[PDB]
Amino acid sequence: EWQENKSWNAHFTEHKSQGVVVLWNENKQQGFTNNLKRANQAFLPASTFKIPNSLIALDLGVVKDEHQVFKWDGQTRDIATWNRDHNLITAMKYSVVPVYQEFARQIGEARMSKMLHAFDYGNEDISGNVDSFWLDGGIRISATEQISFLRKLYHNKLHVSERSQRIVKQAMLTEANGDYIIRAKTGYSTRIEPKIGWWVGWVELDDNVWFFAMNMDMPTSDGLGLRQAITKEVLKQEKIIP
Ligand SMILES: O=C(O)c1cccc(-c2ccc3ccccc3c2)c1
Ligand SMILES: [Cl-]
Repeated sequence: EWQENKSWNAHFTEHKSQGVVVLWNENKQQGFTNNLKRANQAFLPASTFKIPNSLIALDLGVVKDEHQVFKWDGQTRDIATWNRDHNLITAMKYSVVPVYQEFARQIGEARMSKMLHAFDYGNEDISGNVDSFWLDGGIRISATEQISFLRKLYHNKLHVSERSQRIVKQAMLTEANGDYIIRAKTGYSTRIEPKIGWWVGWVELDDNVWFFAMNMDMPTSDGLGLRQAITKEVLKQEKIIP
C-alpha cells in the first residue's frame, strides 16, 4: 500500500534538481514517495551494486572477512582514496570500484547471474562485461526494487549465510548517534544516460526501521552531496530524524 506526497518535490526544486525519494515504514508496512512513476523506473545501480557484490564475494569465500586487505595494484587513478590498500569496510566507504571489479572477475559470470536471480535483484541481467556490467551493462533496478532487496538483507532472508549478511550490514554503516543509525550505500552513474546519483539504505530507530531509496539527476559531480542532504530533509520533514 502506497501513498504519493508531491510536497517532497520542493526539496528537489529548491536545489534546481529532479528525483525521487521512496520511504518504507516497516512497522506499518506502508510506503511513501514523491513520484510513483520514477519510483518504479529502472536505472543502473552503479556503486549501490557493492551491496550484493559484497554479499556474493563473502558467501563464496572470495572475501574471507572484513579485515582481509586488498592491496592497491599500483595503477594511479584520479580518485586519491583509491590509490591505497583497502578492506571491505573502507572499500565500501570510498566506493573503491577497482577492488569490486576484481571481486566480480573472481565471482564469475555464472555464479554472479545465479546469485542475482536468487536475490531477485533488479532485472537480474548481467549482460555486458563481468567487471563493469553494473556501470555500463544491462543490469537495472528501481528505487522500490532497492527497498525490497534491502528489507530482505535487514531480516537476514537473502539466500546467503547470516554471517555474510551481518558483515555487509556492518560495512554499510554510515552514520550513528544517540537518535538513529543509518546503514546505506551511495551510487553515481555516469556511463549511460540519464546521469544519476543513488542513496539507498535504512534508518534504525529504537522502535522501528525506515527503509529509503532515492535517485536524482546528476549532470555534474558538484551535486553529489544532495543525495544525502535531500534524503535527510525528507526524513526531517516526516519527523523520522530530529
Ligand atoms: O559516490 C559514489 O557512490 C561513487 C561511486 C563510484 C565512483 C564515484 C566517483 C567517480 C568519479 C568522480 C568524479 C568527480 C567527483 C567525484 C567522483 C566520484 C562515486
Ligand atoms: Cl555495526
